[PDB]
Amino acid sequence: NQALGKKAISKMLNTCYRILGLKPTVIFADQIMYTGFAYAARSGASVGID
Amino acid sequence: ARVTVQDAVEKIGNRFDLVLVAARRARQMQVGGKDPLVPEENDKTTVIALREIEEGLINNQILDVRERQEQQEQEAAELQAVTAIAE
Repeated sequence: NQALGKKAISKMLNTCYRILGLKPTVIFADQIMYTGFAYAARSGASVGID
Repeated sequence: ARVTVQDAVEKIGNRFDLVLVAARRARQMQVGGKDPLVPEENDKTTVIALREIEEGLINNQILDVRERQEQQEQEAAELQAVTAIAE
């Protein structure tokens, strides 16, 4: 429910590992990567001189 | 299928004994020693060994018990065989 920058993501992974365990966390990391790529693309975030 | 050994380690609580045990069982199943205890699923011998370990069907104790049983059947057959070759 936050704005979920880099640090927040890493601590979310760490909390998942401390609460659930190895396998759920590995599946979690894969899902995070997939969905982050997907919405980075959807965004079309670019960089212009303006 | 296999992606992690976390539960296998949970059984044999070392991750260093686990390798030695799984290698023992897998060399068994690979050279003409034995046949899997979990239904093989087109898995290679090492992954089958791990899948067996997970179910609590293989550990060091199990393997030693099985080995001594094998040696004793070996003794029985071999004594009978020498006796037969006598007469």
